[PDB]
Amino acid sequence: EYQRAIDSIEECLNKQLRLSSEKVDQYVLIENWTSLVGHLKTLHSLISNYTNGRELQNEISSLLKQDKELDLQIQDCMREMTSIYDTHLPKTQKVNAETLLDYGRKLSKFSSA
Amino acid sequence: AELLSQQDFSILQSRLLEFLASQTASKELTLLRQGIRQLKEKVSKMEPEEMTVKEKKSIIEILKARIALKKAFLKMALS
Amino acid sequence: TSKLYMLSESPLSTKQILQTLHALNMLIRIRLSLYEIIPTPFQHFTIAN
Amino acid sequence: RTHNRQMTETLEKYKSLDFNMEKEGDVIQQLKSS
Amino acid sequence: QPISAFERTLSSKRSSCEYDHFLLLVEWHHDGIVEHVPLDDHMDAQHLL
Repeated sequence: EYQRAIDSIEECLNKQLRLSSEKVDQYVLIENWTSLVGHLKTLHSLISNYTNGRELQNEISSLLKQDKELDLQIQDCMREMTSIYDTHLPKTQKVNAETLLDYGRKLSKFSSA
Repeated sequence: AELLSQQDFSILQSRLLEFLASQTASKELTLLRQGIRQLKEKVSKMEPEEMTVKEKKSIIEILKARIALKKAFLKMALS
Repeated sequence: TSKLYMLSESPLSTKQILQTLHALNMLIRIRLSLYEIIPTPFQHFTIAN
Repeated sequence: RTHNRQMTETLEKYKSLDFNMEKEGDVIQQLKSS
Repeated sequence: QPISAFERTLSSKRSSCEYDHFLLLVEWHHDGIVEHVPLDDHMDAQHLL
């Protein structure tokens, strides 16, 4: 709607030039001015609206960044608690050396090339 | 020299006034026409970029509620 | 081929399998808290038994 | 040993032990409100 | 249903808009027109008709 307001401003201007060139009639001309003034007021209210919404939205970006940072802080704390508690799955006779040694030496020829 | 701020609006209005007071051909009018040209190109470069300004306010507030609750919970665990 | 065709001994400690379950649930909590993507309708979850 | 000491100390840092936590969740909601 | 531009900004991490999501809906055709009709989740087909 911006270009429509501004185009209207332009048009009011050129129409005013046209009026002054042709002849002076107080009414026509002052009405032209006050229409132009109304369109200027709508233009302004609209642009102050846009700058307002934009600065609010930048505020949004800063605040969103703040939320992301806080999310990452809770991340870090849970991460560190779960690291410390290392989670493991559960786990799925004594020997006399004599019988051991004899068995191993038996096996020595047969597991060897 | 491009930014679509309030200040360049007030620039426009002052140009208009100065034209009116100046009034075959006009050096003040041609300055005015340069100005409206500039604003026209500034609005042509313009992009709509719209999400609801009311919604904008609401999400500012509920987000701020988020943040306050975040700090509350964090300081809660640290204690 | 052993590991694929291997089969464990048939006893399963039921106290063990509870402790597996605890560690498993607990491990889904781990995952989910640091799982990247939850859909917002899923945002409330229960880590069951 | 090192793991157990680390676990005791990390457990003591964060210790906020409680039951029937719903009461503490809503208490925390009205605390955040104020 | 396309995601709200504002829904997308709010959405973050666990609450995610990134899920592909859609609704069920009805539009009754009329000679030369079409109208979208809200659908109660508890709507008998007779009741709708």
